[PDB]
Amino acid sequence: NLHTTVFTPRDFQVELLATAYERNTIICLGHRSSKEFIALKLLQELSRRARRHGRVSVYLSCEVGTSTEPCSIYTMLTHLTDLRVWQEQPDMQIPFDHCWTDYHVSILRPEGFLYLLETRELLLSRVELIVLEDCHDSAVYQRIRPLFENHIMPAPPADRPRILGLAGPLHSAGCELQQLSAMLATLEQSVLCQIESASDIVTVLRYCSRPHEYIVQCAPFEMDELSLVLADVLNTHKSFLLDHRYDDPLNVINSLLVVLHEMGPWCTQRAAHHFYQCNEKLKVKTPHERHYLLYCLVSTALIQLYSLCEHAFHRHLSRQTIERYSSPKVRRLLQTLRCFKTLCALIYCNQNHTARVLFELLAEISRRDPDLKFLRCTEPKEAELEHRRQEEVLKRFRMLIGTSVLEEGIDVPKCNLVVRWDPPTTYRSYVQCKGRARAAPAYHVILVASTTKDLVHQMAQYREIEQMLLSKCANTEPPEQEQCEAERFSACLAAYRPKPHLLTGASVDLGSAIALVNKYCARLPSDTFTKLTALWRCTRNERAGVTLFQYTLRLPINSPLKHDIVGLPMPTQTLARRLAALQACVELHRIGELDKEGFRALEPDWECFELEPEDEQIVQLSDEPRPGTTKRRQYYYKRIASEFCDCRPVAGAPCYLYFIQLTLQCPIPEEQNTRGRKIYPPEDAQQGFGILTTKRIPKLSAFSIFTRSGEVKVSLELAKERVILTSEQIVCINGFLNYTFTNVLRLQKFLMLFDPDSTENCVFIVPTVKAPAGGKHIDWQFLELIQANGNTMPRAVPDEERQAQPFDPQRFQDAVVMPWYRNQDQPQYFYVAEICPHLSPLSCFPGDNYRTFKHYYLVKYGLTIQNTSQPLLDVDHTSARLNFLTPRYVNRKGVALPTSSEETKRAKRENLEQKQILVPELCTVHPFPASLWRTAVCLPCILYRINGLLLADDIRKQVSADLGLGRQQIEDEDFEWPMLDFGWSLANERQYQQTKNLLIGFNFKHEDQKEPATIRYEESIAKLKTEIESGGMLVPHDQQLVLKRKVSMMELLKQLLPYVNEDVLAKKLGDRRELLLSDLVELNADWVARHEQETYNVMGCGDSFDNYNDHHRLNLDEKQLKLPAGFSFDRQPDLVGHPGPSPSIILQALTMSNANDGINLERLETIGDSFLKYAITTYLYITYENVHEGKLSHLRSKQVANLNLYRLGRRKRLGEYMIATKFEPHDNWLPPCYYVPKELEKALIEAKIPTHHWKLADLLDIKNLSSVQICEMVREKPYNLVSQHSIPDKSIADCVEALIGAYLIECGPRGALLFMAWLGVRVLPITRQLDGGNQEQRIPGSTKPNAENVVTVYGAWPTPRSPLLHFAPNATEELDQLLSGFEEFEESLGYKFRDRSYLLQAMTHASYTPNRLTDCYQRLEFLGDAVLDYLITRHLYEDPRQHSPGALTDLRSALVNNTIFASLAVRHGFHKFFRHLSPGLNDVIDRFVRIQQENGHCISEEYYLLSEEECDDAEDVEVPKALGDVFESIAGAIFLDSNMSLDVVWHVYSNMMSPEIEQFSNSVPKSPIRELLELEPETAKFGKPEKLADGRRVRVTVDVFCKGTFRGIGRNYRIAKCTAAKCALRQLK
Amino acid sequence: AMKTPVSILQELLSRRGITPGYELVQIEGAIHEPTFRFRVSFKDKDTPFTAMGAGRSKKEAKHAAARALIDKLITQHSNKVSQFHKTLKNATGKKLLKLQKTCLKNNKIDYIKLLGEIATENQFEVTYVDIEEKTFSGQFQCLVQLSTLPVGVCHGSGPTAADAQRHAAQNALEYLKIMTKK
RNA sequence: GAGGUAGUAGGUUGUAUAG
RNA sequence: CUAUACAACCUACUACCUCUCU
Ligand SMILES: *O[C@H]1[C@@H](O)[C@H](n2ccc(=O)[nH]c2=O)O[C@@H]1COP(=O)(O)O
Repeated sequence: NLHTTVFTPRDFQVELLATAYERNTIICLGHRSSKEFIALKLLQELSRRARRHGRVSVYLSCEVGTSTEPCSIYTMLTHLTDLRVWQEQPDMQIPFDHCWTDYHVSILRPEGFLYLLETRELLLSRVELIVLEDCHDSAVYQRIRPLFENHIMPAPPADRPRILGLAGPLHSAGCELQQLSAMLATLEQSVLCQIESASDIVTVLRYCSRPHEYIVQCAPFEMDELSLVLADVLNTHKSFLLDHRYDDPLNVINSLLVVLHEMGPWCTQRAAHHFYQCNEKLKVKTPHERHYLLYCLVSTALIQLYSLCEHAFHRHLSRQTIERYSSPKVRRLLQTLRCFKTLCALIYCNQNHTARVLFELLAEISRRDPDLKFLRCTEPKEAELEHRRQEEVLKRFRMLIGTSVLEEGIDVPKCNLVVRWDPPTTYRSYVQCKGRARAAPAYHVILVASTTKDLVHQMAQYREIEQMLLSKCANTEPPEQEQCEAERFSACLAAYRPKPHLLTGASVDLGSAIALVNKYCARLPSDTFTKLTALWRCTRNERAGVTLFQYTLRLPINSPLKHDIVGLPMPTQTLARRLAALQACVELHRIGELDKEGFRALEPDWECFELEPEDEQIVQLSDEPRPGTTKRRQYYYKRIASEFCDCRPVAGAPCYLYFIQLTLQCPIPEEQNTRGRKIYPPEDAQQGFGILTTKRIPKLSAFSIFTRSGEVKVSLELAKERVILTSEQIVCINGFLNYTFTNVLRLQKFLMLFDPDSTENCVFIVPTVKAPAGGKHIDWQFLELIQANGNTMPRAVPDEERQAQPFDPQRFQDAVVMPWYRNQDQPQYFYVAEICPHLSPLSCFPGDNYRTFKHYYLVKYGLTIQNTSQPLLDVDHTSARLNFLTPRYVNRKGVALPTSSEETKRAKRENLEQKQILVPELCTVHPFPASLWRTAVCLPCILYRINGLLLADDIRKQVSADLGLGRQQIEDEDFEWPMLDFGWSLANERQYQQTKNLLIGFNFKHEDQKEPATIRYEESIAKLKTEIESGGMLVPHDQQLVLKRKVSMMELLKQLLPYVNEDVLAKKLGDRRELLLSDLVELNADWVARHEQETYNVMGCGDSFDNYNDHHRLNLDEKQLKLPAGFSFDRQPDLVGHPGPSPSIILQALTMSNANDGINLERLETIGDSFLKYAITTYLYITYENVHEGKLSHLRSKQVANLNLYRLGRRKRLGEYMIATKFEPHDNWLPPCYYVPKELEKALIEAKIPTHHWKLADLLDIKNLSSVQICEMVREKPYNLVSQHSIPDKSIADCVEALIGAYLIECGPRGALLFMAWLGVRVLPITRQLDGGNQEQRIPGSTKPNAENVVTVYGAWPTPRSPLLHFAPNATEELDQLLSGFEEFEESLGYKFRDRSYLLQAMTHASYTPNRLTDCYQRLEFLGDAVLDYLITRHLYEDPRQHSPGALTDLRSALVNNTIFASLAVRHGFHKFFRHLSPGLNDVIDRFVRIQQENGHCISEEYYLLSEEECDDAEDVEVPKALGDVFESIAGAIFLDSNMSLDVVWHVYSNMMSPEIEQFSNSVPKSPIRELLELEPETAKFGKPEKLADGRRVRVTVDVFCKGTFRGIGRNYRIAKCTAAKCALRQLK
Repeated sequence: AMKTPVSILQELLSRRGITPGYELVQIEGAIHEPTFRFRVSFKDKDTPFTAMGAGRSKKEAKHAAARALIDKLITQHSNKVSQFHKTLKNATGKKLLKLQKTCLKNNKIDYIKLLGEIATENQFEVTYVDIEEKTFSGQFQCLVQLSTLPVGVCHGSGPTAADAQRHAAQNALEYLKIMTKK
């Protein structure tokens, strides 16, 4: 909007507040709410003086002692201060425990306080302040007459307390102007004060540019022939209606005559428009028949007038047509707006409908006139339609035909024209209209639409009271002649440049210094309530008999410039102003502030962010799914572990042997045990399996798998005596591997070669046996058996063999009992469940089509069972799928799945229709025994989970190598990991009153017995009469309107600096033409050297707020710049000799939730992302100490965003270390000594399919051939799943975060910071030092020495410099005085501070300009945001309920909100010590705290602002965002004072957050809208709002069908909707 | 017959021996259509028939693989009041123009009889209401009501009741006069 | 063991809405 | 980033059909 403003328009209430702080004061302001805020803040400011002087403060008011409830101002001083404030009851009898010696502020009657001074129960010298409520009352003047005339005047001015009177405005005194001035002068001499006025009215009359007021009369009206007929018909109707008998038409009469006699016939029928529209309803709405006759005869009279005026210019015969009958009038106003052809023309009235019809008139004259085209012009539904229409009208005109509402509070851009069509009867409304024209030049129009001499006397009164207002007030405005001579002087002066070689740089001079200062003041971080301005003191001094002015400028508290820019003296005010602002601009550019994304970091790799080359062009190709998002997936290789590559046993090499030791720890439940089998412990297997490898496997955790026998723990154990293989032992073990993973498990599939001499995924698995003596070793005779029994086809034995052989049970006990008559090519392998002796081939068949089993096998197959006396076999199906990692009967939450029914257990336990019965001579015993088959089907999940643990140990190896985080190769035997377990347990009316005080009363006069016509009054009246009549202020009725729009350089130095000579600077300058700012400082230093004594005078209300920096000393410094046990958050274990995080947990963070496994990254991912934010915040704060928080948040959002975490993930290549699909042994798992080619998937998509033609065979090998041969054999005729798996980019970022969380959980926040350095985003300072003697030792953090032996050791967090801004002589003493009364804030919070600058920095708003000693809360808010974020995330991660992803993020996102923080702030009184000089913030916080104490300080986020049964509907409750920021900022301040310790912050905030933690944690209460949505998913709706007429408030209604419509109110839409849903829930409870 | 051809062909072969084995070969990883492709490996020892099938569903992929295996083998109201009165004015006829071309100052034309002729002419009636009380001036007044769509009252006053009704009909004649002229 | 219908439990990807 | 609804897909279960085994 570019408010290129004049000097600094400060907050006008605060301006009056500072004037009250200086001298005794009568405040000229009308609104009593603003006057309460000023009174409250002045009490707060003098509270410190009252305490350290042992004094008291008295507030005298009028309504006190009448009504039983306490007054409003008492409620504020007990709610929003820390002050001991006392209220006197109507006819108060003194209780014995009550005293004024121990009350801070005493609100008392004037009669009561008069009695106190009479009886010495309160002493006047002990009184610091006396405040008089509405002291312009005559009655209270008489009441304080004994008070002042007996006690205040006889007291010396040394002992006189400071006096404030909250009077009404001086255009509201209820006197004539003569007697007004007399009442004034008697009033200032009476109460020993002065009028301080400084309203918005005064602000525009002096601080804003002058609008020239032009006054155009309006002539009375006569009638032409048409209007003679109109007047004739109307007086006939009036003279009839006087005699019409009925033993509101006069309103239509009395308005229709005026619109006839003031505008003419066209507007007469366009008022007949409105009045016949009224009568068309009001003749039907009446019940009385004669009143109906009267209303309808008035309606027919309007029909007459409309018929005549329609028969007048559309029938008898159009700008000449409208100008003919209707009087011109508005021509001069139109020419006033035509000469301005940036114009923001505003027209003001007092009726809404007049504003609408004038908007329509300006609209139609915009479309009609070609020169005027540039003018851009219960049941709450119609209220919103009207509100939306009016704001649409306001947007169309402003980018304003206003009314009385657009007078105070509304902010608009600067204007050229303000219109008063309505003749102003009131000065207050007149100058609130006039207050907007500011564009310099800008104009004001008065339209008066003898008596002219009397209105001339009235504007003489208005100008004269304007002169009294400006004259008796605060610091003035310099006249425009000084700006004229500044415009003269600045014409030839050349601007300062930031770079002197660059001529075309930033041009800044005296003529644009103030604009740059004000734009910088506006661009600081601020919310709506904050108004950042700079405080400008001027000072008179005399040099060579010539008057000069020093101009101490002070920039806001948010800006990092914390000392006073002192200007150097110039002849007048305005040149001192421009020089002070230009010295401030150069002083800014010395520290580089001239003006988020503009800021960049101060350390290199932070601003580098090196993109990978093809990933870079992936970033600039925005059509692709973006990197760091879930929508882009990359296919990574599954890394076979380091210990499993190139470890193949070769002949001669001694080899490591590990027994895969299984141990059943939990037998299967009998509810799970459907078929009721014997439980087989896998440690009872005489034959197990073993792994032969030449590279030693490190120490690994024992993990659990879940087969039919139940939960079986898996571990690996080294054999002591090594194995050396011969060639034939290599051949038989290769045949064994091909047999076991081709035929016993059939894991071998197509495109799959057993290659024993591989380099990758090359290891041996051997059939081990328990030694009969003891121990385990390689079963050599079993290997001989597998050599003999290779891929031998099952043979159909003849009848003679079965006749020959009897049945041996031990051949068929504990063995795989495969039938030979069925399934010849792919035989079905069967366990032994039971051997039934009672059954036989002649035993009874269950089915009906066959009799006994011998007849069955004779019929269906043709085979004769030779021995019918043999016992039979109940058998089971063998394990089809071989994934056993997830337990078969548990959900992910640990909730058991439904087991089988008892009927379907027992009925199918003994029936022969189920189960499976076999004949032993009709079966072949497979060579593998059955317990060996159990561990043999256990194997593939063992191999996949060991490969997972070893990839996690490889990540731990890589960090401990590249950064010294633990032992490199953990090969010590006396060390074990934690077990891999999955977690699965198997006030408006007061504003109306102050409006009433403005409108109707405005009364009261003391005396008249003196001589008020002191001639000088009549002289000033006649002078203003002559100046208005002759000066063009009075435009007469015949006059139309007025829309009007050298010196030698050394002599210029004498004129401009009168304290130098003519020949001194002749030789001093020489070649130099103009003295630049440094030269001017040198010249003033030379003059203060040549004139060593300097004097200074306080001019204006350059305030006594600040002191010290600009005052107090007053000694020549005046011319230039002279670990809780119940779980911790900062749990820091040792880093020297610590093995680090277990590969169990690193594996947990590696494998996603997509893999369906019982271990997940997600909880560790949440704690990791939260620590990433926390540590980047704390280091970002301590690094860039002067930089405000917006740029630091932009740096952290450049840090933590998952594109950068994805870049660090691909740089460390974590895609090739994770698990992306559930382990399924037939499809996604390459067994030892095989390979899958990658390119045939391009040959698999169509291409090579007329028919087969190849059946492998022709492509014998692809890996051995080169890629040219690969592409050839592909072309002779979208990812691998066996060894590759697809992972999305955001999941890689999730793994980086979860890995940070894993390192956090085991090796502390310091380990997480070092691991954060490991990833690539820096968080710790590098100290790049030369070589530390013993390179083999790495102290934790120290990377590898380079080619020139340099370690780059990572150092700790520096301690940040405290923002106690020593630019004052006694900044510590001013800190101690300004921070008074914070001790009970500390006791209400808990933690005593060491450096109280952090306290004040936390509890200073950005507005509190009396504070020089710190900065605002926004830096500490930015810090305490992430400190509380991590504190909440880790206190909810450790919750033994074990929250899911969604549960943990819901619990935090409702535990971290500004409503929560504001509520917990207000409960412990964090509003009471929030030093703010912001008015709207004070009212918002005040009404919030009052209706929180109305809730009795219970933590309600929800039940203070609705009930439908409470009449709270006007002025609902306002939740302050600022006190939420105060709770965050005091969190940051506590964190910084603890030497950056989190356990102290949680030690404090347990007592402030733990009840709400347990309350929202224990029950899941859902979202309050969503809970009503879950109760009724098609019923509860939320309609559009409405805004009430109060000015801040919104009403939204919920409806529940057959349950009622529940009303709602909130300042925002969201709280109204939510609390409407909540009160619906309370009614449905 | 009409079921999954994997089951049909499994039973059809298992009547004549030999055990087929289906296998997953490629799960497709598309953005919103992650299809599956399976392959049947019938008798990889002797005469290997390995047939591929594409499909969004695993049942559909196995079905397509089985079919491939088989197939390779073989105001405005004051405005609105004004227009329909003009329609009543065209429905009136000639007496509107006689009303225009006469002077209403003279009482020799009988206002009540002329307005009754207008009522007879234009299919309406005229209502004359003389309320019984006396004014502060001690005279009489009447209202004439136009029995049409709108409410309709023209006023009149006089020293007697008959002169009051005559003046009311005179003002009604002024009314119907002053809409008439074009 | 295979094919099929329901529930029950875990999740992956979209579409829409609100903060 | 949080909440809700719908569609697909996957596998852990349970009860039951269509066959087979028995
Ligand atoms: O057919 C499968 C399953 O029904 C059957 N089985 C095995 C073992 C047991 O205790 N109960 C049982 O029903 O045998 C086959 C094995 O498959 P699963 O390993 O159970 O998936």
